[PDB]
Amino acid sequence: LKAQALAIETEAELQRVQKVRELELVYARAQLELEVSKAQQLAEVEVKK
Amino acid sequence: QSEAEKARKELLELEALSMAVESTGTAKAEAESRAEAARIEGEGSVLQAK
Repeated sequence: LKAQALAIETEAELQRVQKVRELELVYARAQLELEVSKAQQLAEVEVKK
Repeated sequence: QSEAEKARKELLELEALSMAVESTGTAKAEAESRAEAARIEGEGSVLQAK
């Protein structure tokens, strides 16, 4: 019986961890293209000047 | 005293059956109680964890 409860709370926990980290990965790569957007666009004003 | 000893062997082997009861019955009782309480906790934990 102790193994049944360990399966129930393992299923619950991994449903959450999966659903969290997958959504956080979307935000993580949106910060990236915005970071790359800055570095390359301030590198234009540096070169042209 | 040889006569009050052939019978006293009989009194002794009946006390060995009797002392079996007082001991196996006492230990059987205190252990089956703990097994039942832990089963209630175990079936509840599955629901509680659900």
